[PDB]
Amino acid sequence: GATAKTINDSVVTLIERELSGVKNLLYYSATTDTSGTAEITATFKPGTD
Amino acid sequence: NISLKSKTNGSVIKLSDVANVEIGSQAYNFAILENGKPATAAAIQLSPG
Repeated sequence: GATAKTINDSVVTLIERELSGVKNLLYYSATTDTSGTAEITATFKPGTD
Repeated sequence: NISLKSKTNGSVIKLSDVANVEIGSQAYNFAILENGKPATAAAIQLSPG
């Protein structure tokens, strides 16, 4: 029931704050649209389990 | 200007009547003295490994 900005400010930033401490990470990204859901992706170096 | 309803007489009162409204701090449990002069600071702790 919320717009993209609310989820980005309340949820996306908070979650993405904790993905900087993961190992073997290559990059991370986050996306939120006018659908009530937010998707964060963490991509690691090839060959990681 | 938030309005409450007095039970004693039914008169309308404002929030300032029974309270003081101010822009303060979330908590007052920590302080930082740098070289003997007030300041602010944060501590950084490493991730495992």
